[PDB]
Amino acid sequence: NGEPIIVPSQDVVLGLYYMTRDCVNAKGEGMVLTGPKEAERLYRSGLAS
Amino acid sequence: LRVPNGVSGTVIDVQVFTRDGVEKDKRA
Amino acid sequence: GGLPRVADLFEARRPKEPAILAEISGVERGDVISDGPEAPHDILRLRGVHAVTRYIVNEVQDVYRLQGVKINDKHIEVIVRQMLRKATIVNAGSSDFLEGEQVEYSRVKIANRELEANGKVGATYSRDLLGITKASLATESFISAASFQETTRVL
Amino acid sequence: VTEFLKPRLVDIEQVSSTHAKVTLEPLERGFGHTLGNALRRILLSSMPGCAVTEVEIDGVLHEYSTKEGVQEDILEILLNLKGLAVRVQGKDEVILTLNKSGIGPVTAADITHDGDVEIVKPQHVICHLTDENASISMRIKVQRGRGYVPASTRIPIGRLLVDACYSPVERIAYNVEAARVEQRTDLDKLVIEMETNGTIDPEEAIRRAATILAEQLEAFVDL
Amino acid sequence: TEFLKPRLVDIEQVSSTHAKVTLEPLERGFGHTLGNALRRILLSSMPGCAVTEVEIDGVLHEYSTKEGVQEDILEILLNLKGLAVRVQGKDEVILTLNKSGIGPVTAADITHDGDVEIVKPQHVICHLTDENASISMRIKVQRGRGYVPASTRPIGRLLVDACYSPVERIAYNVEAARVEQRTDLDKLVIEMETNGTIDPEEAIRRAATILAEQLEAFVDL
Amino acid sequence: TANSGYLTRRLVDVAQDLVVTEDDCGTHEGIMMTPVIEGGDVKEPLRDRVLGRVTAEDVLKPGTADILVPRNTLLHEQWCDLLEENSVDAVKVRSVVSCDTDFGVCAHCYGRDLARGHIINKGEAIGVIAAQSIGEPGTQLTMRTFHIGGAASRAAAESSIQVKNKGSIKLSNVKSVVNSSGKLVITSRNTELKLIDE
Amino acid sequence: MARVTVQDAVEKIGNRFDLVLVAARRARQMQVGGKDPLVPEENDKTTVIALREIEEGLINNQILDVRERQEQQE
Amino acid sequence: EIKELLKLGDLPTSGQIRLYDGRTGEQFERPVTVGYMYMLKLNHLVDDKMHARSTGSYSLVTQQPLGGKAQFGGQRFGEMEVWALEAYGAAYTLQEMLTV
Amino acid sequence: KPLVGTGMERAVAVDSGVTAVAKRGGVVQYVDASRIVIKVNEDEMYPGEAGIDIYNLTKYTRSNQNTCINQMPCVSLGEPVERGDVLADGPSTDLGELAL
Ligand SMILES: [Zn+2]
Repeated sequence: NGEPIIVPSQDVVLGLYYMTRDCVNAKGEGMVLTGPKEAERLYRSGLAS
Repeated sequence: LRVPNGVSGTVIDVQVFTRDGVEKDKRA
Repeated sequence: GGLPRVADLFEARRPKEPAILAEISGVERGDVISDGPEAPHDILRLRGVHAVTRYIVNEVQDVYRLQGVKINDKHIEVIVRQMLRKATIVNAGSSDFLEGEQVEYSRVKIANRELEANGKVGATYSRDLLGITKASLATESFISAASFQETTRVL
Repeated sequence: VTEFLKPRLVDIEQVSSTHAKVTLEPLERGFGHTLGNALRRILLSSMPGCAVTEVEIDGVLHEYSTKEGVQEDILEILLNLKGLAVRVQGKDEVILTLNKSGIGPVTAADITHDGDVEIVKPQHVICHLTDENASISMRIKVQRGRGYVPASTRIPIGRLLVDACYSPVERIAYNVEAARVEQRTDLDKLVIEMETNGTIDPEEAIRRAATILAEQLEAFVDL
Repeated sequence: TEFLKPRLVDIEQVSSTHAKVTLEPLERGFGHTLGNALRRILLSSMPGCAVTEVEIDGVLHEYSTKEGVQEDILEILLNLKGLAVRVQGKDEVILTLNKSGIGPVTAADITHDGDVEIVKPQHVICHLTDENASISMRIKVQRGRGYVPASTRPIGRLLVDACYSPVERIAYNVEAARVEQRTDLDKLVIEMETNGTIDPEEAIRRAATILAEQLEAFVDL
Repeated sequence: TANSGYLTRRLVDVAQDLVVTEDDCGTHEGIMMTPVIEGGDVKEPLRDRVLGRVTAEDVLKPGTADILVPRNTLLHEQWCDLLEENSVDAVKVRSVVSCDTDFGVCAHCYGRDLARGHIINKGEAIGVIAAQSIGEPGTQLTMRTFHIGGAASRAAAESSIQVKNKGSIKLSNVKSVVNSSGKLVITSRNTELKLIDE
Repeated sequence: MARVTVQDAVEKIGNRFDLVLVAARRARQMQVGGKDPLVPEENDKTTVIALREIEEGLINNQILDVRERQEQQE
Repeated sequence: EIKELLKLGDLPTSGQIRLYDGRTGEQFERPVTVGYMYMLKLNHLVDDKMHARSTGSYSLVTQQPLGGKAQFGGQRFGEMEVWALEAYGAAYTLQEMLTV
Repeated sequence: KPLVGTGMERAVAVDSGVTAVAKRGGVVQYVDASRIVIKVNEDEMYPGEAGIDIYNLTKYTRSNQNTCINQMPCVSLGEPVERGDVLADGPSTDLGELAL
């Protein structure tokens, strides 16, 4: 069939939706950012959730 | 030549059996 | 619980309680007289290869859909085309085939094309439907049939 | 014994003016993670530099307010100012004035020049003036500092605070692979991919971080 | 824009193997940076001494037994693996043990030597159960770092796995402090748990030297 | 697992021979693909029913004397989106069984090979692929039986029928009688109910 | 690039099963014959040099047949 | 009873504690379930299952390599693998695995 | 030993026959890595018997699956011994319990 075979599973999805899922009133909510690089810097530095 | 492939260890026991009548030789 | 239904479908086993279909219109062709399971042979010989292909594909997909597995229809269509390869000739015509014989359909097609090319009369024939075991055991080549099963008979 | 392997900076590849990759091989097993993490933390959170921290526009008072004659939003103006890179030589705090009238884009070349201020990228866009008659006059505060200081943590009626990204580093990352000297497989290879905002080259930033860590460690080493 | 360089302010020894070392003052964000690197260096790169070869007069291999000793030869080697020793100025040294009569054959039975030092004389190697029975062993002690299996490295010489690392547990912590009326500063407290072979300050200085020597290469040229 | 393997082997040994041999036989007839639904939920929409199948005849849009797509063309994703936008009901596509080639099948009738993403080339063994595709799920799902823990996979039979969406009622091939209550009592074995929108 | 995927290599030919061009003639005449590779080797083993050649566009069935005809004459 | 026994030993009742990353020294975001569990080493060791052959001795009636690690024999390329190679259309690999 | 068990380990270990159980009570007169000698109590000895029990242990003999079978004494000199007490531990045993 047309569906692909190499599909991430198990741990990969576990990490992925945890990255993409949102929460209410986390640390750093309601902030404006320049781009994804600032988001990565803020996450790795611990200034934002 | 006789110890096989990669397995390697220490010789812990050696037994010998010879046919009856023939005298044992050397180590036996 | 469902795989034996697929095996029976691909083996073209008799329903043992067949439904009655009107052979000749006059009631129309292919109509139902008494309700019941419809044998694939009757569906074929009353409605052409397309109807039996639709029936087999729909039944197999119905069996496979409950489990949730997705299989494209063209594979089942290839298998169905593979089952029906033999034909029974009703009128000999100018060809060398005699009376009602089970012969390969392609040889009949080239024979008819050649006779039409030479300004003669062609042959008239009807399909057959065979199970995968019978179809595989009855082919042009004997090495494949011997290597399949029943080596003694084929050899 | 008390001796270890020395990688000696195997290679550096420059993707662009401010993007680079650095590869070192080989390393003692497990030293790659220590070096990479220490360098990453130091580069990301402790390097000092100068950046914009606050702004003042006479026309506006509120961050969510509106001002006519400009296509870009106020938040967009704040973000564009936040992205601006500045070099200062001999002053801690600098006041800059930006005034512009006409129709078209507004870039860093329009900012009034000061003695100690240097702009790496005049091509940086600040806003767009779609109204010909309307004019914009604004004041910018530049300070020298260390690391990232969010505006929410810190908090002049018309002063709008700016998230100051003082550290020149834009993005830092590292990865560890397996290297092999003869008859040794457990060793390590360290690759560091870095990208700055144009104030200094990434190699100089790596050197500064290593120097800072060395000075921090200068007190305990016997030699 | 001034960096404060930390110093080792005091050393505490709760026991003969558990110690606490405090570094102060530290800038914000540097306590973890120093602590994690120090832990990863200390847990893997500290030097030490261990046992590599044990020779007993009356045995041929590990899978054998001697009359009078309760334990197997394998358990004797496994007990000798845990011996803690100190050597001053030699790379490899040879120790001799001789005992006769019923009793626990312990580390204190090793012949006293000028430079080799024993940390735990109460550590037990084996037991003797017969009056006429007697035991005599020779031990070889080397110096190194890391874990070196015997497989990686005369009939009657028994090779034993070597665990040179003298450090067993490291736990660091960062705490708030008030040093010079600056609330940004903090202090680093490191807890070390070893076998009693390496002194804490020497280990800390060795780790710092190792990290500085590794950092020397990051001056791009 | 033995029954599944036997079925797979029989399929492989019956359908080992046919391979692509020609590009275009030139025939016209084909089977009519229509969407399939099971009681209110479309299991297979029309998009994947003819995804990668070449059109046979009269695929014109529901506008008289105007053709949406020409004849003997392969349906891509954009073509399928075009069909969905105009909401075509059913389409006649040529299939493998109704092919005139000898000792094999031609490339166009088979359609797009699903592994590569374009039309099938010449010389690809279709039969072995089809046999393996039909044979794998049976044995795999047989082996994966103990994962669920042996719990019965029994769904309660539905006593009644409630329509999910509003629309006109439709009865197909029905023979019925009216009892005292006046409700239509079904007296045919194969009565079917189809829900049709306005 | 070329070592990972051969999609660009087969785009020039248009038939995946027509790898006989790459292997039976080009790689063989490189390996056994004295024929010199066109593109720089980059320390690559043979059969990846040829795939790179077809990917860029120097090698195809017509070109190899024409060259064979050229060495047919004396 | 398990919770009471944990509380007696001065350990968290929930059975999960905060863990720290070994490489970065950073706290894991959520508490992690850690404890003591009893593990066994089954008698299927990779030291014995590993095998490889290039060229050895062959059978008598059918000149094919023998089967088994003891005899230093090759692996079996059965019917299903041949079907897979045919499905790929690999005609030269099959011809070398059947003759050469 | 398994930290969490079912209490059925002792029965399996005792009834397996790998261990060396005490036939008669007494006091361990002599213990060694390959022998045990027990001085039987007064009321259990026969009128003409010497009154000693001698147990010989099995040291490093292969099993059917090429594993190792070994026995280690678990008593010291002068310990009292009752009937059925475990004198020595066989393979996968720890003080008369099954330890896998
Ligand atoms: Zn066709």
